[PDB]
Parts: sequence; structure tokens; C-alpha cells
Amino acid sequence: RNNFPASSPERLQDLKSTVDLLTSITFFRMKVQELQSPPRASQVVKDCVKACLNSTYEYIFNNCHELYGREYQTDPAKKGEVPPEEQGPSIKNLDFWSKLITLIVSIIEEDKNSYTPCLNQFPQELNVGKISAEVMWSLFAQDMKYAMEEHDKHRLCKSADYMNLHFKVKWLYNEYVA
Amino acid sequence: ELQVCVKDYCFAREDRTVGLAVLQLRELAQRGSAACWLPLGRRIHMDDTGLTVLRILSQRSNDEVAKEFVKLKSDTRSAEEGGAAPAP
Amino acid sequence: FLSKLKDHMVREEAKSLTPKQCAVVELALDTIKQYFHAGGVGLKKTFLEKSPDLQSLRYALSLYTQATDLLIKTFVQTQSAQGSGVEDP
Repeated sequence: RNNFPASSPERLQDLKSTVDLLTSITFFRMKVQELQSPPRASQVVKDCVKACLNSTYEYIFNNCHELYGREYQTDPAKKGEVPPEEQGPSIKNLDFWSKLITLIVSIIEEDKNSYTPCLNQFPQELNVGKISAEVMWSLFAQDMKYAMEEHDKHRLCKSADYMNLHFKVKWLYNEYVA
Repeated sequence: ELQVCVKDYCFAREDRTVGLAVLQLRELAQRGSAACWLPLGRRIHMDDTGLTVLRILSQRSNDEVAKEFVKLKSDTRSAEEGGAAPAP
Repeated sequence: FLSKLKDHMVREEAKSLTPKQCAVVELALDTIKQYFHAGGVGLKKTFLEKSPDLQSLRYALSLYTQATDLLIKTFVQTQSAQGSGVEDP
């Protein structure tokens, strides 16, 4: 994602030609070095994708505010380095989580939409949009569960706010994850 | 059988397996209810047939039950903070 | 096959004994049994069928086709020692 941003079709093509080169190397190992079980080009890449997705998740879960901030935030004064207790989870509000929901959506979209087509060489094995949705939800759901348990001890947001969050989460799961 | 796993909760990182214990529900079929202190291991201990069934189930690498079974038996303590390999 | 899908060594599917290679072997074995029987000149069909060597071979073969739940039940019923004291807790 960082090395071949979707915003550069040229680096998406160099990316495509890179995986064509990596198939060409796997094929050299298989055919010229005559190796019997060289690293399979789809699994090699799937690791790299999982890697890039997990780096994405870590970075979003730690920097939710800076990211949601700059990428969408409904108040320009809230785009910057909001406190770490609001770039990761807040006990005061549910807004970090509404923000994290939108981050997750956006990434799964870019993966589904720019990268799944760029990286079609193993289409059967490598739906970048699905690998994105799974990885990101998994990492999310853990974090969200602990958050809701933490809110429950403090009850600083109103009942209503958690009901609103429930409809958003209900929607999100029932969209991407289910 | 119950498989009881202790894990360290780790946002940003990964939730590290601290340890694993197996309880056979054959025992409970007599006991009805049991208080027990399960000692935790680093990996589950196996015979040739467990290891044969496991290598067979791992070839069913699209069956979700097999995947989760294989994954679950193949869970071991992420070694660190107190050690890697157990005894059987 | 420890190495290629019990163990960590290769992200290959190992390729099981496939239904066709389960057959072929089960038929090679019936032929070997007929050979060792040699129309009564060799070993009795009864010794050969009761052969623990053959029964063991058949058992291992039977595992390679068995259903996921049945493999899992087999695991729980066989791994009885996963319930009598962890060592190095």
C-alpha cells in the first residue's frame, strides 16, 4: 500500500509487473533451478498482504484520530493529534469507534477496488478486498468488545449513544463481515 | 474435551498464548460436576494417531471445522515471558 | 509426511492418499494377499485377513479418507492421555 499507492496507477502497474516478475522468478526456481516446492507466488504475496493489512490495522488502531481526522473528520479542529486516549479508545465517548468504523470501510474499499484488480494474477487465491475485510474485522472485534466492557464500568456516554453505536456496528457486521 | 487457553490481551500487537490445558469430558461423564486446577502447558501432547489425524485434517485445508480444529490443536504458547517447549 | 503437513516445513497441501491411490493400494494389497495365499500353496486367507500387519495397514489407509468429524472424534477417543497431568506447566 505504502510502496505502490492506489493513487499511482503507474505504481499499481509496476506492482502488477512486479508480481509478474515474482511469478517469473518462482518459475525460474521451478524450471531452471528445478526446485520442487519453491515458495508459491500466491502464498508469498498473501503473507505480504496480510503483513501490509496488519501494519495498516496497528497503525489505524493506534492513530485513529490522526487518520479519521485527516481522511474525513466532521470538524476541522479534530483532524490533528487528538490525545492517544482518543486515537486509541476513549472511555468518555463512542466517537473513536464511529471513526474506526469509517477507517475500516475505507481500507476494505481501496483493497476491494484498487488492489484486487491490480493483483489479479491469483484471482482464485487473492481477493484483496476479502482478505482486507477479514483481517481488519478480526482485529477490530477484539478491540471493540473490550471497549464496550470498559464503557460498561463507567457509563459516561448515554444509553442512547451505545444504542446508536449498536445500529452502526449491526450495520457494519451485516455489511462487510457476515 | 475442553481446551482451556490463557492469553495475554495485546492491542496493536497480537494476543500471546500463555498456555493451554485439556480436560476430558469422559471424566465429567462420571463426576457430573468437577472443581479442578488444570495445569497449563505450552503445547498439547500427542500420540502417532493424534499426529496422523492432525496431518490428515491439515490436508482438508478448506474445511472450516478442520481448519479451526487444526488451528486449535496447532495453537501453542507463543513462547516468551516464561518459555517455549513443554513435556508430555 | 510429518515434514510436509504434520510439521511446519512446506505450505503444500501434501496431497493425501487420494481415493484413487487408496484404491490401487487396497487392490495391490489384495493381490499381494492372493500372492502370499498362492491358491492355498502359501498362507491361509484366514491368517492373511487376521494379519495384524494387514489390519494396521488397513487402519492407516482408512484414516486417509475419513470424514472431518470422524477424524476429530477419533482424535478425542484416541488422545486419552490429553487428560492426566501436563508436564512442565
